[PDB]
Amino acid sequence: AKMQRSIATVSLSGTLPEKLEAIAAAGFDGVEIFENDLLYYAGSPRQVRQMCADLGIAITLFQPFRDFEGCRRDRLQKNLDRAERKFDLMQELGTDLVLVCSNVQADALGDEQLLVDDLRLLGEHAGKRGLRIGYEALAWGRHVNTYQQVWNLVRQADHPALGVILDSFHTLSLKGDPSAIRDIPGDKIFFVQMADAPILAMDVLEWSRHFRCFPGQGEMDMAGFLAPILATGYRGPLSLEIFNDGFRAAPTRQNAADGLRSLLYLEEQTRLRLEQENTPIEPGVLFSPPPASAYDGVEFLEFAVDEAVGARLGNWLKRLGFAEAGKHRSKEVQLLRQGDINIVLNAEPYSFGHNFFEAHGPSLCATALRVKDQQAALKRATAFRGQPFRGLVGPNECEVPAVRAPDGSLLYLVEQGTAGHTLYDTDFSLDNNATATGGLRRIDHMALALPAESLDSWVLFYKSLFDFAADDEVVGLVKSRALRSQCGTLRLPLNISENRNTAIAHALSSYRGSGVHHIAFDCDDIFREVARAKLAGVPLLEIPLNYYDDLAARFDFDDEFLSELAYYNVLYDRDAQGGELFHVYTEPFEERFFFEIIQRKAGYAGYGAANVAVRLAAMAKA
Amino acid sequence: AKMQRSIATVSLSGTLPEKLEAIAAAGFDGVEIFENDLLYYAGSPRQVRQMCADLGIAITLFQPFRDFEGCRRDRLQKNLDRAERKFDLMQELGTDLVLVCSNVQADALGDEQLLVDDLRLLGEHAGKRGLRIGYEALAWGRHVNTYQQVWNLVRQADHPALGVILDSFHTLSLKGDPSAIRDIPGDKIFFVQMADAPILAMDVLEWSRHFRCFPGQGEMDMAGFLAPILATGYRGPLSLEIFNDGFRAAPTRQNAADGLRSLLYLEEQTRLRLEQENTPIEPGVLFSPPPASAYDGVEFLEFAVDEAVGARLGNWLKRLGFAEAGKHRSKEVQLLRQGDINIVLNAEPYSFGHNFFEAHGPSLCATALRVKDQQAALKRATAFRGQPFRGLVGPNECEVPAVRAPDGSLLYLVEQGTLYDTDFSLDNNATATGGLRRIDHMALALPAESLDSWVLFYKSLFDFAADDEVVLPGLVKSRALRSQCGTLRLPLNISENRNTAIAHALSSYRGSGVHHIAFDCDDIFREVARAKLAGVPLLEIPLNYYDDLAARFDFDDEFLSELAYYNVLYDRDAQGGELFHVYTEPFEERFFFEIIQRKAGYAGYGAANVAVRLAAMAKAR
Ligand SMILES: [Mg+2]
Ligand SMILES: [Mg+2]
Ligand SMILES: [Mg+2]
Ligand SMILES: [Mg+2]
Repeated sequence: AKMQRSIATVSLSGTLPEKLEAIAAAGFDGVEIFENDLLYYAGSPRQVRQMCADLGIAITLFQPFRDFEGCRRDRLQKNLDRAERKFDLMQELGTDLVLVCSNVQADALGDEQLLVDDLRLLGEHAGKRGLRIGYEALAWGRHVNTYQQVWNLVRQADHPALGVILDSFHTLSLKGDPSAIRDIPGDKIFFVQMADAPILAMDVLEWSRHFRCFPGQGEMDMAGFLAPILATGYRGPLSLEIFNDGFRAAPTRQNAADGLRSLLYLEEQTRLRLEQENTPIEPGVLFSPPPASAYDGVEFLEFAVDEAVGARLGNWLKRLGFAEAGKHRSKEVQLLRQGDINIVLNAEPYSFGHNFFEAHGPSLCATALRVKDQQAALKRATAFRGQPFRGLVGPNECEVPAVRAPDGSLLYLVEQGTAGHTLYDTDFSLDNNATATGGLRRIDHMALALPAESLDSWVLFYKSLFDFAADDEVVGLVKSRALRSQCGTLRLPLNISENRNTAIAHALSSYRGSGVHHIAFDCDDIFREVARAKLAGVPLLEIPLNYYDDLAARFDFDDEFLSELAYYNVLYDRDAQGGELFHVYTEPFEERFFFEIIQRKAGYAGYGAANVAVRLAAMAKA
Repeated sequence: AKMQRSIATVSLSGTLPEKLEAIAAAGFDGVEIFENDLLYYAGSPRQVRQMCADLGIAITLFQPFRDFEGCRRDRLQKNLDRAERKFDLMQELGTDLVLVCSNVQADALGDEQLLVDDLRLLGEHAGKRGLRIGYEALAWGRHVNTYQQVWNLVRQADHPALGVILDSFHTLSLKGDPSAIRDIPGDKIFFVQMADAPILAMDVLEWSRHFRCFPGQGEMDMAGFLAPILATGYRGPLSLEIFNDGFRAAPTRQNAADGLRSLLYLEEQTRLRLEQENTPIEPGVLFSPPPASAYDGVEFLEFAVDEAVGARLGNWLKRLGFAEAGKHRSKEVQLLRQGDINIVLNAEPYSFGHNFFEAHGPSLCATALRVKDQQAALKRATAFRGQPFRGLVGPNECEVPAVRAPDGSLLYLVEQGTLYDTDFSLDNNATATGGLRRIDHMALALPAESLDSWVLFYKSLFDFAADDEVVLPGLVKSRALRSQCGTLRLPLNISENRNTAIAHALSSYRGSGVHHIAFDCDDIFREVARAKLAGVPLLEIPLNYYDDLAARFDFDDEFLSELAYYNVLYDRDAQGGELFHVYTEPFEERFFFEIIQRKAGYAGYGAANVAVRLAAMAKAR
């Protein structure tokens, strides 16, 4: 049996009924009622209980209860009166567990034995009424700020109605070691809150307030936190606590769906962690979906265009060395080919592509991925509740299965590969006299520009459905995020698109939304490709002289070599282990995506992010 | 009764069932089914019909149908077969109207009589099936891009199953005159789509694709477009068409609620426009909520703090001239006063204020408004489906009614009369040490994706008006709202998203909330002198700012050297009106304060000085 999956209402926006319906619709079993949400709900606490019963979700926790233990003695009775009022509220809600977070007042008492007495006294009051106290350490607690101190006090208090509540952010934000959790009896842990976050050198209170996200969307080791918990035997609720609102307008349903998806992904990654530490868990507890299929890069890119822009984009691609490999037999679809790169120009009207073109302009409407096990990829995407389309169904006009990406675009699952004959020999009339005119060989990486508010959802989408991994770089902007398939054949850097309201505020007139940021092709000889591309009319960028003067003062290489780089407008980067990067950029194709040609030498593995400022300055002069 | 209120599914994000449920829950009567939404919906068209029947909403339109009239002749039959396939779909959906938008193909023919014949033939095919064709001009149509051309072709075709569809964006983006709609027979208009937008000097196709918003959230004259429509007698569906988007966000149910709210507000403004043009409408058609109460500025500001931060904030306000007017009788709440400015520092734990402090830090958790008619404000806010709280109910710990702001902060509706004579223990001896006389304006820093919702919130519930400023630089247009008589003024800024603080290496990210609070005075030079001696951290402005003012404006005196010596910032309108204002440093990395002097009727905010303020604040770090 799976654990009771819950989520705190503070993790969503909207009215309390809207949150509860979204939580149930996403497949959660339980919900933490955040007290402030009750305060704004016009109905009664018992009406909340009725809503949860009607929706089939349990109220697994009421929270929070602040600053109890160690407050001044002449207010102790007043704090107990407040506890009794919360007890009254919980019995109308139909829940039996309340979270008590450690005291934050500056004048709070810190004597260990006094805290033991206060916590046991609260446990006695809760136990008398048939309720339970879960004690949580805030990372900024005045006297108690770690789970170790919580267990120390809970153990000494020794009351069955008083237990430990664990919060992954409060422990991992202080770089706490979760290993000692295994020494806590499983039945003394009452509740587990999972919360991920980026690692920031920030005040932990503000860090917790604004940057909590779902497991897998940050850079904390979630599985390494849950693994010691499950080793204790604990099988209680597994929950999520993010602090959103009241700013501003967070999609309730998609946030709830992402939350459940993140718990499914957390369970699998936690299960794998236990298997690798030779302490596996009994089957049937942790989500165990099909492993992701292996990948062999991109099968083809599908662009949504009309006949005018599609011909213009096709011209760009022959100047970049692509051959016209042939036209679709019945549709207005052109195939272009170079090396292992296949690009499909879809100009067929009244179709999935045509809608995408009208909705976004010239854009990438689909990507076919080379997968070794097509059915494994499809079943895993379905297990993580992506939307599949069997072939020739809905927007999927291919015969292989497709997975819907968070926007409208599709991901085709193409299994190699026949030989007589492929996917192209069947639907296209291939000109067996094409041959490309350049030496671009494969798609090395492809960057997306995404809205800031949707990027974490895309990150979780690729991490869970396709088992991608983080691939970030620290270099103004220091950090640029990217994802990567396990074996590196697929690489997906992710940039932040400009909002519409800033395009209005700065009175622009050139605003294109989100979509492909750029597509990068590799080659053997950067100079041979630049020469052919520049002469064929590709609008490659002009790099100022001061850039190459700077390379002279820093790298110290052959003088005859650097003057060639300056003449060929080639940009340069070098790692610490002698690997080198040679890459050039084109201007944006009609104010959207641009192209990149790279040469990787002696194991260079980065993206040349050090040259982004130089690229932006070059594109600026237009 | 009311017209049939609809919204196109393309205006929302989510699955088709989620969209339809949100549309029904928001109170719409109908929905336009965008065909692409059907393509991604795993169920059948009749299941869509069943969902809408279960939810109590009608399918008022199917759309779109592209590039029919004037295409080359060997695709006419193929285009009719495509129309017949759509006819099959609409009958399974249970709708009888399809939108046909004007041709955009480059090789489309524009011969007038041939277009009439094509549209007449399509109308005959629709008429045979008992269905209707609604012809819409796209602003970028190859041959037909105006409603005038549409009506000309529809009139000549002269078929009862072929009518006109009007789209406010397609007309107003071309600056078209909507009055000639009054001459169109009401029964020949089949559908009306309302869409607002900012006026931007850009390609209309991309302008329509990315910047459509709900009526009142943009800059177009929505009521001036609907008024001629209703003059024809048209009482058909009134709908919304904005284009969202693909790339996530957009809360489906809040967007649907905002959409309905925008139609209600549009109906009231259109009613008033027709009443002002001596062409009133029969009662019961257009939304008629209580008119907004008149305002008399801010009664008090309520800040959410703890005792440590609250004392430091009290010190800031004391140095700015505020007197400690007294403490609450039972709670940890301090009252501070200067002129007609009341500031409440709420440090009471285990309360609405305490929850707000833990969620946001030091922040403004509520604003009390001076309203002449308290019940009129409350009934209007409820009529536009805001969330009211009676006193001592929920988060409202005052005894006057409160309206919930989108972020959870409260707006108290205070009728003039004693408010602090009941819960505070007033120090009769207070007396301020300023100076400052009233709150002139309050800027909010809001998320980019939530600002349009806030604009509609204040425009509709409280009848605020647009009050924007256009400067010349980066920043060009600064958004602001304003009460009808100007006693309440609300500039709106865009706060930084958290993922940009992540993308850099930031360590102080503080999010949304109050941007700054501005107090006015008589004598800017006196206040600056008084404030500097009391310790207010006023900004020092570099000389190059005043060298620039020398080249921009001509000065009497002596005078510009005096502005520089007191670090006063300056602006001048075209009517001799002048602004004198200074800024403090931010209070603990959030809001800052502003002292202003308005002289010859200056009405702006001094937006020309934003770059100078930001540069000065950055140097101070
Ligand atoms: Mg917690
Ligand atoms: Mg790149
Ligand atoms: Mg339209
Ligand atoms: Mg101001």
